Amino acid sequence: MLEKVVIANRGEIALRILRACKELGIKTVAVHSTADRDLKHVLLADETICIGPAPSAKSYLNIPAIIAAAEVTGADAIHPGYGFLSENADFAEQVERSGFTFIGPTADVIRLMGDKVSAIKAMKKAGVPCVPGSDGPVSNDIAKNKEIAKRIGYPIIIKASGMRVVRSEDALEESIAMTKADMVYMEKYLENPRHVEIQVLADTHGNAVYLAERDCSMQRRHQKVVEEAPAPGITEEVRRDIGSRCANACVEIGYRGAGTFEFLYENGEFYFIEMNTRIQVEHPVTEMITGVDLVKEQLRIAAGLPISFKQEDIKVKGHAMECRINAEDPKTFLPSPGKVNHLHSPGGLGVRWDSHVYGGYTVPPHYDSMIAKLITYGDTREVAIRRMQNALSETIIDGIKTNIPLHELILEDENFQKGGTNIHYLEKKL
Amino acid sequence: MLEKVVIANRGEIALRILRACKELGIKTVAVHSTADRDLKHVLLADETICIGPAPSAKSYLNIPAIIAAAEVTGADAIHPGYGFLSENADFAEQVERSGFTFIGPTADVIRLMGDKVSAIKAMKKAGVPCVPGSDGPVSNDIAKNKEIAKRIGYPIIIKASGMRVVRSEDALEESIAMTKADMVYMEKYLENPRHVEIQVLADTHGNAVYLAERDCSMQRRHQKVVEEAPAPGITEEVRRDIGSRCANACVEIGYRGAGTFEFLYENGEFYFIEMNTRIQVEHPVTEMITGVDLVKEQLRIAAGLPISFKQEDIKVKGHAMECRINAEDPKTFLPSPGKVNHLHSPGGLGVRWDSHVYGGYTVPPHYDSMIAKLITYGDTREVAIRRMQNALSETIIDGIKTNIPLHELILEDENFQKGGTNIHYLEKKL
Ligand SMILES: Nc1ncnc2c1ncn2[C@@H]1O[C@H](COP(=O)(O)OP(=O)(O)O)[C@@H](O)[C@H]1O
Ligand SMILES: Nc1ncnc2c1ncn2[C@@H]1O[C@H](COP(=O)(O)OP(=O)(O)O)[C@@H](O)[C@H]1O
Repeated sequence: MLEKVVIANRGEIALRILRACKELGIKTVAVHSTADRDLKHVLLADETICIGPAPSAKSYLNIPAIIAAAEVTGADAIHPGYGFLSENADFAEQVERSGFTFIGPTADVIRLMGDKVSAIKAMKKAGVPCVPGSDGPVSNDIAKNKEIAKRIGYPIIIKASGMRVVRSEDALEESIAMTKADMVYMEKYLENPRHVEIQVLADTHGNAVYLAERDCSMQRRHQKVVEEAPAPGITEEVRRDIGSRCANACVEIGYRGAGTFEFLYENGEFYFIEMNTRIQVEHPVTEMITGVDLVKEQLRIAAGLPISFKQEDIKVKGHAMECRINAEDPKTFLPSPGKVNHLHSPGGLGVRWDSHVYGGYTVPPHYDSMIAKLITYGDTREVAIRRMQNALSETIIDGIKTNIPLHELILEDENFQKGGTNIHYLEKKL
Repeated sequence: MLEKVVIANRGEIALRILRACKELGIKTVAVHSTADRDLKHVLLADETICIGPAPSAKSYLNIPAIIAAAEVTGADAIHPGYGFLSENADFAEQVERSGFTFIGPTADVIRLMGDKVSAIKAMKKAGVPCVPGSDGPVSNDIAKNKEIAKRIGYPIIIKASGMRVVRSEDALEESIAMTKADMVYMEKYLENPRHVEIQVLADTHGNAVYLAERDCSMQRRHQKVVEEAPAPGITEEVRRDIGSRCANACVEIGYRGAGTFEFLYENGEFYFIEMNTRIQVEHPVTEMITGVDLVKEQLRIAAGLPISFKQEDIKVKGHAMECRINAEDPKTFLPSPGKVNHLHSPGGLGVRWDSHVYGGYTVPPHYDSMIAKLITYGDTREVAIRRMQNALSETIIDGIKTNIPLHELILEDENFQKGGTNIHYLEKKL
């Protein structure tokens, strides 16, 4: 089975993966750039290998260096985390071709869902509901493109298969032509949707389960800020419908490992936009409400084992929230690298802290600005929110700026308190 | 209802109580000694009052100063935490007589269960199983005392109603006489029992529930070191039997609030030794396996509300462990006050940290040596243990000594791994 795993990532998710490995008795190899020698998980790892200089291009995106690390350590598998190479099919392909297990789906499936048009085709075949659209690429025969847009209904949106709006017909031709500058398709533009996403696991034993959903509508510049689970307004009946369509889609496409079907959710209907073929940042809210350890399931599935429970075993209990704590100015969102002189992290009942940051740690400039994920749980959404407010008020990060004040403004917002705000709400508020 | 609570305690439990209050929207008054100005919960409290100098006698045990604090702030209630005045019936009596709600049972009931002989009588009446004993005080008519010991069966143990062994008859008279030097009783001496204790809540609406049990057998000098829940070997049938006898005992005696029935557990049988009429240090392991917030229930019950669930609503899930992290030498157990230069606390899935300690905090000499409670949860006892081992390995407390190495030796012990070690096991190992 799996005895040694290369953690092909950094920061909090690398620590998250190390903790799972260690619980399973799996040896760890931390590959790291020169700037990340002092990462917590590196310092805890059984073996360490420096795979390149600070810039991502020359380290965490360095495919031959990472594979070479697995080779020299005699590792069995490589966990890509999220970001970086986790949805890079060329990397997955090279990892498997080199004799190692990729902790993720097969390369073919990454490619399939990595292309918007082919992704949508597969979902459509599987019976997962999709945004009404061209169902395939557009030409630039304009008469035909105008017919289709008319069918779909304005406003429509032109989109790269690998993003421009049209609110009227006279704008369509040039709207399309210029968007190409690579293939393009068009679909309905949904103006006030929420972001609701279903977590799944599928194994090599023909099993696939769904683990409720998360609402990730609080976003800025298409970057998630606060996530929660379950999604408000969603009943168990709706959950079982959309959920079950997602699990069967996993089977049809031969999915393997953890993944997420992301939807735009509007007036009661789900509309597919993306499958993330990897673990996601916000996975912990789902863990809190289901009792599943998603990274541990990733490792088991990669080793050949079955998912460790059945669909009927999972029952949503309570509610959970996650605030992404970033080292950035809370107003300008300019990054704020530098030394954390003191960290005081919060705790108590229903509080979870996922972070690689520690007193004396220096947040570098080279990567993203995430320093911690603060996650709370309660019997009710209301309790999870109050618990989050209190945990944030206790949290002290000294020496750099953080977006904690932004989280505090979100949590006390009367519309957020009610729940169900849409994906444009945060940008408007600001 | 309750709008303002005086937290008549310090350290971690004072922080625990503040967090519950704040979740409920209840205003807080932190009473503190001169040495505790810099306690985390003091720094978070809505109001602060210095009730005296460093020594316990002149601060946290100062009844008129604490009551005076409730008076000047117009507080509604006083939460005694554990230790200090929490089982002092004169304090409870004075608090109620002064117009404030005591968050705890009535004074009469504290007195009842504060005396070993009357406690045992009440349990016996309620049908809670007790150690075979004299059922009342001994005289020093020696012929009669010898008859009773013979009935009970040696070895027996002579005990103060407010502790000497006898293994044979010829030692009994002088064993008794000298133990008085205050009333005395005698009961069976159990040589290899475990410490297993049942958590209850009882409200002012005639309800009483049991929340499974905890095993606290890992002890040194009668001080608990590691606690877990549920207790290994205990089936749901046994749990419901002993549990239900405990809840009905609450009703018979008119119990109010949180409490614990402690038993010595041997060859399948429970034997009552003490009711703690207060919240206990180790309450969080029960929270992790039941989903109940015990301090929040204490506050609700004190305000007049019903317990917020029914017995049929509680179902034990998973397993939880707690290590009491103390500032002391791990070998000599000599206290280790002084400045914590850096704290790095652990986290991730299934890890809970209850501590008032922070980087730059100075642990004082005047009180106990507890600085944190590290609590883990898992689907199985095995997962909880491994999670605890990993969390301890991540924990860094710099500038003072701690008993973390003791916890690490306990957790890796093959007998502990199996489970069910008795109350003498740790002292022997050392
Ligand atoms: N049909 C649609 N209606 C409205 N907005 C859309 C639609 N399709 C995509 N979008 C916008 O584009 C975003 C996706 O952009 P993209 O860069 O592909 O991110 P991701 O990789 O998360 O899909 C969505 O969050 C949404 O705001
Ligand atoms: N019948 C008994 N057999 C063996 N040990 C006993 C018995 N009764 C009491 N003890 C010992 O005395 C301890 C209780 O001492 P005490 O100072 O009263 O602490 P507590 O307040 O927790 O009861 C028990 O943990 C146990 O070790």
